[PDB]
This record gives sequence, structure tokens and C-alpha cells, in this order.
Amino acid sequence: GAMAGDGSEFLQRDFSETYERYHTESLQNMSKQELIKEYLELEKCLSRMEDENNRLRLESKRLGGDDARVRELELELDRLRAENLQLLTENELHRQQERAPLSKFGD
Amino acid sequence: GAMAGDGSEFLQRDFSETYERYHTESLQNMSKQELIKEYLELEKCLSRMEDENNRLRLESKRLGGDDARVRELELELDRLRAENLQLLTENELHRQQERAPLSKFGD
Repeated sequence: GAMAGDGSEFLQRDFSETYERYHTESLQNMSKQELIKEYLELEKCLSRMEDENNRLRLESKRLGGDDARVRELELELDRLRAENLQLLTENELHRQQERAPLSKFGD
Repeated sequence: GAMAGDGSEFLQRDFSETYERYHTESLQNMSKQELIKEYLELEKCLSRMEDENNRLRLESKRLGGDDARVRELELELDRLRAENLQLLTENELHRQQERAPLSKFGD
């Protein structure tokens, strides 16, 4: 048998990331397969969230939310126009028809 | 020397992911360190994008964008109120002061 010849066939400990992000260990201590499985999920997730995020961020900033106030204002305007009509039509009724103004007990 | 023995000390090929997502190979063919490095980025990215996505999605849907239409309508209303004032004030000028209406050439 080889003179001792310890079976130290450890794979390349190329893990040189002397960094300790809370999940770094767990990330290295996980099996590459799993990390990959979560990549297909997390990656596709971020990918899908990129499509949305792109739009979302562009839309949101370009979004507000006031159409109901608008509507109330349009309804209000149609309401004021109601009075405008009532008042102008009367003003006109005094103005348009000369020498005609409703013969009220003016004199 | 050992009777051939062969150095077949290959690590456990526990890569049972018999799946071929376009990046699966490349994902396994990358070094775990790198996959981890991109996790710290992609993960924190998705983390940040989760915070925003959450709000964004909640906000966007609950957002619109009409305040300027609103404003135009408020300006419009103030405008109509301008007339309402002009017309009501005149209607009143005919109504309020009895036996007083501007002695126009009515008679």
C-alpha cells in the first residue's frame, strides 16, 4: 500500500471569497444544485419583476389619481353651467327682447 | 504502487437536476463562488425590488393621474363662478332692490 499516502483528495478549495455576507456561508454550504434551482426561480422572478419594475417605476411616477376629483369637478361644472344657463337665459330675457322685460311691478 | 487503483477520486456527482433550463448547464458550469457573488447582488436586488414592487404594485393600481385635469376643472369652476357672480349679482340687482331695477328704456 502506498507509504501512508493519505487520501487527502479534497477538491480545489477555490472558495477564496473571504467575505461574510450573512448568507455567504449558507450559500457556499448549500449544494450548487439548490443554488441553481433557486436561481431559475429567483432569476425568473427578478426577470419578471424587471419587466414590471421598469414599467411600474415609469408609470407610477407618471401616475397620480384624481379622476374622481376631476369627475366631481366636471359634475360641479355641469352644475355651475346649470346656473349659468338659468342666469344668462334670464339676463338675456331682460336684455334680448328690448322694451319687453317681464312687466314686473317695476313702475 | 497499488494494483492500478486509478485516481477516480471524482467528487459526488450529486447533480441530479436532469433538467435543461437554458442556463442550467451554464449555472452548474459556473463556480459556486460566482453563483454566490451574483446571489448577493441579484438577491439584494430582488430584495430591494421586493420592497419597491410591493409598494409600486400597491400604489400604481391605486394611482391615476388627473390632478391637472382637476386643476383645469378647478380653474374652469372658478371661471364659471366668475360668471355666476356676474349673473347672480345682476339677477339680484334686478331682484334685490325692489321698484329699483336700472331705469333702462323699458317704458
